[PDB]
Amino acid sequence: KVKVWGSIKGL
Amino acid sequence: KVKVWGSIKGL
Amino acid sequence: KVKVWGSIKGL
Amino acid sequence: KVKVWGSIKGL
Amino acid sequence: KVKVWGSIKGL
Amino acid sequence: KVKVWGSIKGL
Amino acid sequence: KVKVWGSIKGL
Amino acid sequence: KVKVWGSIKGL
Repeated sequence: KVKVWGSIKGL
Repeated sequence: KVKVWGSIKGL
Repeated sequence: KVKVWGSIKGL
Repeated sequence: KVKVWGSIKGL
Repeated sequence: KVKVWGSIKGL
Repeated sequence: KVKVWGSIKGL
Repeated sequence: KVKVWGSIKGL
Repeated sequence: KVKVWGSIKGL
């Protein structure tokens, strides 16, 4: 399992 | 703010 | 599947 | 207010 | 695909 | 009223 | 691509 | 910033 998390820079 | 989440399919 | 959700800051 | 939603293609 | 929808505040 | 819509390139 | 369109309210 | 982490299933 490869998880992804975050927020898009500049938005 | 634009959040991003989940998992990479196939991994 | 990597979902995305939010709003554009400043708009 | 500008909504952002969806998923990252390929993930 | 990451969609965007709204209006510019104040305008 | 000033609408904003579309999709973020590369996503 | 994120498009923007309308008119400034009150003007 | 959108972080990615985990391990590949089956390996």
